[PDB]
Amino acid sequence: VSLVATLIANPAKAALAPSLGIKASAAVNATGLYWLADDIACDIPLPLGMEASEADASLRATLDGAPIDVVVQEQERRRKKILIADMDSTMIGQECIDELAEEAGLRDHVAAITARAMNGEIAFEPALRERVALLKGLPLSVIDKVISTRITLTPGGPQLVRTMRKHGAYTALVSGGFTSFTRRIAEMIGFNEERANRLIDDGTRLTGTVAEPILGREAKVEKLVEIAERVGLTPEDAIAVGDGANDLGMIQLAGTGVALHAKPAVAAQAKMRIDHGDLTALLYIQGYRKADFVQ
Ligand SMILES: N[C@@H](CCP(=O)(O)O)C(=O)O
Ligand SMILES: [Mg+2]
Repeated sequence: VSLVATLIANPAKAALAPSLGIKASAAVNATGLYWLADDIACDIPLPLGMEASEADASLRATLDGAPIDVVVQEQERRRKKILIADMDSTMIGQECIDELAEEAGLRDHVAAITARAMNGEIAFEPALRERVALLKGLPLSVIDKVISTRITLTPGGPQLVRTMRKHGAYTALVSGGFTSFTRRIAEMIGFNEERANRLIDDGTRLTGTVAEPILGREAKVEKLVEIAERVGLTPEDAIAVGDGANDLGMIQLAGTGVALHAKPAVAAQAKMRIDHGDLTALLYIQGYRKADFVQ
C-alpha cells in the first residue's frame, strides 16, 4: 500500500544535488532518502497515508525551475519484466519517414504531417499513407544511406535495454515506422525483438505504399498483449515508453507507461511523464541503482 517518489535528472545536466534531494524529502515528510545515482536520481519513500497527487505537487513546487522529473508509484512491482518501446524520436533522434522524405526533396512538407500525426490531430494510418505516397520511386539504396548517415541513438537507450535484459526482462522495439530501419536499430541497441510497418517495393524502387493492415495505435496495444501472453505475464508486468499519440494505447495499458519528451497533447494524457531525463530515466523509475547498470 506504500508509495515511492523518484526524482530524475538528465545525466548531461545532472542538477539533483545532495541538498536539493534533502529539501525535496523534507517537503513530503519523507521517511528516508536513497540515491540511485549521484546528482541524477534518488528514491523518496512517501510516508504512509499520503495521496500520490499531494506528493507530486509538493515535489514539483520544491523543485520548480529545476530540470528534474518527478514520478510517484507503488514500490511493489515497480521493476518490470517487459519493455515495449517506440522507435522514432524515442530510441533514435529522428523520424525515419521525415529523413526519407528529404531524399524526395519534401522534408518540410512531410515533417509537418508527422508533427500533426504525433500530436494526435490526424489518425496514424491516413497520415502514414499520405507521407509514404510521396516516397514513390525512391531507389531502395536510399534506406541504407539514411540509416548510415542520419540516424543516431538516443542517450541511455543501449544501457536501458541491456540493463533490463541482464535482469531477465523481454525487450521489444515496436514502431509505426519501417522494418528496414527497426531491424538494424533493434540490433544496434540490443532488443530481443522488433515489429514495424513495411514499405512495399517493386524490387528496385519503393512503390509508395505500405503493407496492409497498417500497424497503428491499436496494433501497439495488441503487440503488448501478445508479448505478455507469450512470456507468461500480463501487461501489468510491462513498462512502455513513447513520445507520440500512437503510443498512448500501450502507455495506458502497461503497468508503467511513460510519455518521454512527448508532444504537448500527448504528455497531457499520460499518467507518468519524463521531460528532462534520458532513457536511463526508465531504469531509475524501475528502482535500479547505477551499480546495477550494464556499463
Ligand atoms: N513517428 C512515425 C511513426 C514511427 P514510430 O511509431 O514513432 O516508431 C510517424 O509519424 O509515422
Ligand atoms: Mg515516436
